Amino acid sequence: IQMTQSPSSLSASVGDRVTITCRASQSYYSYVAWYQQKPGKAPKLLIYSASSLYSGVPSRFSGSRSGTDFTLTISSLQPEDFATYYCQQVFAPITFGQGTKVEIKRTVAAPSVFIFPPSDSQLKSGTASVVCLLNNFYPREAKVQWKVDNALQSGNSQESVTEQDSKDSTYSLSSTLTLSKADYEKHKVYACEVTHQGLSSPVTKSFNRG
Amino acid sequence: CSLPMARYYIIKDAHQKALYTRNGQLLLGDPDSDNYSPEKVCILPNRGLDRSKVPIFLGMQGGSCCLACVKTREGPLLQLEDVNIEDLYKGGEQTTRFTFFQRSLGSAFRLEAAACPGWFLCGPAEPPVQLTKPSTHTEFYFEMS
Amino acid sequence: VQLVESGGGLVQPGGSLRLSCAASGFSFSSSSIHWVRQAPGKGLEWVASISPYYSYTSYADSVKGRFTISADTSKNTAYLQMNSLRAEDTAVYYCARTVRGSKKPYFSGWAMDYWGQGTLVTVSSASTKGPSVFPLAPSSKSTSGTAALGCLVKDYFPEPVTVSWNGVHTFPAVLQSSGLYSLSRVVTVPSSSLGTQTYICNVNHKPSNTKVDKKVEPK
Repeated sequence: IQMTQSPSSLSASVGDRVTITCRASQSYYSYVAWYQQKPGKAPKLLIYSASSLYSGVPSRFSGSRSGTDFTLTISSLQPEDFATYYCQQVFAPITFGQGTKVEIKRTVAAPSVFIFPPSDSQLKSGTASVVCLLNNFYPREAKVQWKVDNALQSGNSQESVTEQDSKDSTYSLSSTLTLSKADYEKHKVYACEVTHQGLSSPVTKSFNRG
Repeated sequence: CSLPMARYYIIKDAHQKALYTRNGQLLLGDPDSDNYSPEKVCILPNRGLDRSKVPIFLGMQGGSCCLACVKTREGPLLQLEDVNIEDLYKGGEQTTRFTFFQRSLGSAFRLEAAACPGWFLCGPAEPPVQLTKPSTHTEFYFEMS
Repeated sequence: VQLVESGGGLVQPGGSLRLSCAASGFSFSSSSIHWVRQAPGKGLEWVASISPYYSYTSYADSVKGRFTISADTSKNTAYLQMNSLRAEDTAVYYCARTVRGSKKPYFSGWAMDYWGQGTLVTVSSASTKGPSVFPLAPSSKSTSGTAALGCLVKDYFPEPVTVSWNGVHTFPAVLQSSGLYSLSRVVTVPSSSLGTQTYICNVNHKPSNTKVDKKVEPK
């Protein structure tokens, strides 16, 4: 038994109509359920028995069958609908679909860009972490570059990106540049260089160790 | 549904309507309307009951949920349950209330519940299948396809 | 209706862990209990199911003979006994419930209507390690009249940690080349409020029984 889900990901604008398709590998199965999973949350049941709406789920969710093809439908996409959706064959060897990532498509929003020097505690510990912070932007793609004393850096940083917000539908990005205290103490100007679709020219936020 | 004496089937009444399910409720409907696709039914024998009464299990959804008779206030009650037909082939006392006696009346069949004797599968008069105590409304027909 | 999982943690390859699922608000006799797992960044995978009423059990092929599901109807508690663990068993483990009978009131097509919040399982020869917590201090470089402050929770193992604040940016933990995790938590706060209030993050890392309070003070 298999449940082939499509597409693996989509982005669509608020109010648009969204459908997701799940195709079962055997035709005697028709008890398909559909789940919504939000960041850090347990899955939540939307549709059961192929087309029945579960108590509480908004009326804009519906499900239908046509042969071995099962479809979830979101009639007017809302910002809170950002989630991964799974279909499920409910019996015996229970089977999920690979899942569909639903991103909300909004207008371009630029990042506010902030920077944090390392704290003193970490410096006494032997290492320096510089953090650069891009808040409440869209789309998710962004380039962030470190330049210590106008020397572009590589290998010694890592990035973290939130999930799409469920209210204003933006993202945030963190970039941590990790150095040893000695290396940190030898240089003066730490810069973070942000290029994004919302910025006409690349922005740079900087601080001097002094 | 690959076991000894294990076969696939579609179940019709005297008037060419087919067993199907909607949200767990067993109903009768036209196989040909796009509204009522019929249950693909696994049938398995219950080797521990009296073979001359043709004891069988009824598995909808290719054998993933089985039909049972449960004794309640309103009487005996049909119920579809999250039980696979191979677990019933293992046997035991608990498999009796998932067991139906396949009593032949000529070319058709009656389905009587072993846990609720004297009660038969009953087609609705008005357009849910139920249990009842020879009539065309208790007559059924098995086709492999 | 409530389902609570417990017993997750770090365990070496080939080791054993027992999980617990404590149910309330419904009867074990009228339902089935299920374990479903999810690896970081991956999809849902069913593990196992038990019918307390009939004592039937089912298992996904990838855990048969290693995992055993069971239930104690007296405690309304289901269990997953996991043996011969491997790294690919690393996942969050949910327990969930379904109503067995099509005639029951709250029947829902045998769909999983209630889930727990899940318990994390890490299979690894690595050792547990508490986190370091350093402040991300507001300054002029973090204001736009809103200020950003936060906590860098660095160098811990295994997941998870909880950060609590007494405008939130919940970044996911990153795995560092050292095989340790670090996350950053950010909060946005008005600039009226510095001096008026000191800000503290509570970092809770249960695996090492770490619990720290660092204050995030300006400049």
